[PDB]
Amino acid sequence: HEVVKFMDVYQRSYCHPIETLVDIFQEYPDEIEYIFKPSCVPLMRCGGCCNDEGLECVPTEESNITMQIMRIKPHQGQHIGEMSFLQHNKCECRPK
Amino acid sequence: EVQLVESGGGLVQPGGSLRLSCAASGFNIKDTYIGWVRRAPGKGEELVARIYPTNGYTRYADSVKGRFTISADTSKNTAYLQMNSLRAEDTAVYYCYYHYYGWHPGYGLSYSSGQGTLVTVSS
Repeated sequence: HEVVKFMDVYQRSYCHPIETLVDIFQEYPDEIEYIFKPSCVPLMRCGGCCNDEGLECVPTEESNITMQIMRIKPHQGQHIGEMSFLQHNKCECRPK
Repeated sequence: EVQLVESGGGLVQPGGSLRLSCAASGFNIKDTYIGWVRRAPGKGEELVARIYPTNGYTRYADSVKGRFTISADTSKNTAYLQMNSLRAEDTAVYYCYYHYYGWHPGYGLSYSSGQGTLVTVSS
């Protein structure tokens, strides 16, 4: 059996930007009668741990990304449009 | 046809200030996030500040919190960025940008940005 080394687990789990699948509607919760397809988008977002219950990983640099998303009124048609989201370029551990 | 008209850049000494403005036409800014990004020598684009003029919700880069302040006058369809207590690292090209809030129908342009204003912080 191939056990992952301590330092490897340790560096890999530490606070940093990681590809994260983000629910669109949670970002933009405003027209409750419409659904999006896909309902979630792939965004670089801070994740991982700080190994101190008093610190949290949080973005310190951000940037826009713009994607094509279908909007759907459920028995009507689906239409193409565009939406823009924030990615996290940089993360760090900061007091809670 | 959208235009973003940018003004307010220039050269200052540390601790100094500038006020950027971005006067939009061809759309209503209340329909958008409007704000600034910046690109410094050998760095990627970074969001500096943004405002949703429909309710005045704002967001800021961590590095400018407490120094910069974004606002909007919807009757002039214009946004402003007050930049206080400037440092050397703020040296960049600052671009006005917007994108339509939420979902924007179809294939037309949903996100755009300006020519840029230069901001230098020296001495």
